[PDB]
This record gives sequence, structure tokens and C-alpha cells, in this order.
Amino acid sequence: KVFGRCELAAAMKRHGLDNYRGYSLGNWVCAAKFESNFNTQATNRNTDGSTDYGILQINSRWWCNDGRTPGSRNLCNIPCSALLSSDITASVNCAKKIVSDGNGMNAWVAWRNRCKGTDVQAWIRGCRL
Ligand SMILES: O=N[O-]
Ligand SMILES: O=N[O-]
Repeated sequence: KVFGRCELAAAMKRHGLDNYRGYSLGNWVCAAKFESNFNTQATNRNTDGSTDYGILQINSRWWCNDGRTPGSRNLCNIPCSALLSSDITASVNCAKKIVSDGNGMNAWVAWRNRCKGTDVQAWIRGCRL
């Protein structure tokens, strides 16, 4: 599923991401835009053989099991395919664990490079939240 901007913002708010660990809703929408273009089916292979999955491009090296990343961890206790569903519950819950890990949103390369220090509130402007 490819989410609309305000549609994703609303789902993220409903799932409790707005100000989670002090990151405003705009930060999460910005990250999702640049990680996956709001597409829940997005997948990208990393150089080390792991893969990033879903709207927030959650990585199989640490967070999920894709049956092809030998020696990796499954810290969110899910198959990586659960991250590709039209329902973002699994992605959101795993993202909450990731952002709590110690590095905050710097865990997301796209966020650090394209969202951090910018006017992220512009990503939720015009939405009925
Ligand atoms: O969800 N339409 O911006
Ligand atoms: O992601 N474990 O193959």
C-alpha cells in the first residue's frame, strides 16, 4: 500500500508515534517519505547481505527474520514480511523499539541526512490531525 501524506500522519498519530521519545509527528512522516516513499511494500538490499523492509525500512540484521540473513538478530520478534503489510502496526511497534535503542532517530540514515534540523512540521501541514 502507498499511503497519502496526511493518511500516514493520521495512522502514525493513532499508533502513538507523535512525540514518541520526543520526536514530533513530522519527523516520522519525513523519515517515511525518504526511506520508502510512503510504500509499505518497499524493500532494499544492504551491502552486508541484510535487507530493509517496509515504510520505515527496518533492517533484518537486527530487527526481523527474513530467513536469509545468517547470524543476524530478530529483536522485534517478527518475520520481515510482517513489515510489508498494509497495516503498519508491526512497523510502528518495531520502530518504537529501534528509536529507544540509544541513538534515537539517527538509526535512520535518511532522517539524519534529509530531515534532521529541517522544518519537519511542514510534513503535517494541511492535514486534519
Ligand atoms: O493522504 N493524502 O495526503
Ligand atoms: O534474518 N535472519 O535470516
